[PDB]
Amino acid sequence: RIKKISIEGNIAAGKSTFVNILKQLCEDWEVVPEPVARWCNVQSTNVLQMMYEKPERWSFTFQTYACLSRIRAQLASLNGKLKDAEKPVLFFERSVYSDRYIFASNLYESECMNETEWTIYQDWHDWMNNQFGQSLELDGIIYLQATPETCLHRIYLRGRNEEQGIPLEYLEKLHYKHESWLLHRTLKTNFDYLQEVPILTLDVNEYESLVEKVKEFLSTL
Amino acid sequence: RIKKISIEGNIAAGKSTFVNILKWEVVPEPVARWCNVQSTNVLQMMYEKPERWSFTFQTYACLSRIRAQLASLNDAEKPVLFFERSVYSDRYIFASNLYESECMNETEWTIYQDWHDWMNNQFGQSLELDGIIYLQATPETCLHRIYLRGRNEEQGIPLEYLEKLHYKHESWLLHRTLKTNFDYLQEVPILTLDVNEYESLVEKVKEFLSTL
Ligand SMILES: Nc1ccn([C@H]2C[C@H](O)[C@@H](CO)O2)c(=O)n1
Ligand SMILES: Nc1ccn([C@H]2C[C@H](O)[C@@H](CO)O2)c(=O)n1
Ligand SMILES: [Ca+2]
Repeated sequence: RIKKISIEGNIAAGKSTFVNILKQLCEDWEVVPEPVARWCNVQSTNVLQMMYEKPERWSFTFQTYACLSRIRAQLASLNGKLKDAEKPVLFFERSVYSDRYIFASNLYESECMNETEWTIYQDWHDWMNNQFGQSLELDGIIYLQATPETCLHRIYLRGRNEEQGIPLEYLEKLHYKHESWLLHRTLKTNFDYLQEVPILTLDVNEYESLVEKVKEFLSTL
Repeated sequence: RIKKISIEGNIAAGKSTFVNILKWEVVPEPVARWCNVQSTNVLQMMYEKPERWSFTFQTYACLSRIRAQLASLNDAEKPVLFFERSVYSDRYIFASNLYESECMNETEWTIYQDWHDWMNNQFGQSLELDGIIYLQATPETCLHRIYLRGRNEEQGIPLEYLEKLHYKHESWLLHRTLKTNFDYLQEVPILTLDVNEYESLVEKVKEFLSTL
């Protein structure tokens, strides 16, 4: 009944800035940003910061928390307003896929998670979506493509204290998973429907010609 | 439509030996999957370095428990299902104690509870207990039964540990002074049996299930 699109992209690619521009267009368009605020406020502690400072200790914990929260937030917004509008479209800021096959996954491929952790993570992640996740099936994906050099430079522009330590080699590994997943679509997941899902890739390396393609996309959905 | 009872007790109190005599179906603790996570023992990992894997182990432990019990009761005349420990003992006894022992920081403990609460706010209402059987035993006895069972990981557990777990048990099942976030439990019947020392227990049990 409700068209669900996911906005994907590397760190600082411009996910949010795009999300916001979208909101101001159709009153039937709502958006669900990442609970990033909670991640940074867990009883006066920053679990996001805790992971960047000692990844091989809090990666598991942070990725568990991050996905759990995301499912809650999104499950919440699809049972809210817009649940009456003629053309109900909901934009998600990143999904439970990017969370597992990009960020989490990369952490494991960097020894920042042992076999025990990674095993548990996937076991957990699979179950979570096998229940209250089918309602979160995506109908499309918007890919915000940008060079890892641009993301690195945009990290300073946003000036988030925790992210200021991120090396290029890191954004480079995340950037590859992105390409390999939504560009060449060679990356495979356990959720087969995604193979049939439409991907709109936009070059955001450099403000209305994007709105253009977007509409043509949502219509062909 | 199905009576759900939970068998509670300290480590090595005799939970399983009692569960078997009872067998009415039973849902054993997922101890198996706990010791086998891709050729690794996450249970062993916790006892060896508690302040590093307590969180991870407790998250996994409860998740698995909910799964096992959920598919369990998912059709006879007198349907009774016995649970080997519950999601309560998991959070208000074991996990809880680990946090009261610095084996979990504020970050972990906060996340745990947040998670635990959500988990049962969904597919947990079907797991509401109708009663609880308390297997009471002295910490000294549990310690001695640890050797009798001879589980490699548990052989390092000191008395002070068992004693703590023991008090959380008494506080929660005998004294009824440990409040939780699941109020119905305050109305739930508790059958306490002294298992410190094999058919007189079956006796009380039946009288219990009838008064349910
Ligand atoms: N699954 C996720 C989601 C987000 N982040 C991080 C990257 C950014 O620093 C911040 C913003 O999304 O969160 C992460 O490591 N893993
Ligand atoms: N939430 C739980 C449940 C059980 N155990 C331990 C105690 C025993 O050593 C073994 C069997 O229950 O697992 C634990 O540490 N935490
Ligand atoms: Ca703060």
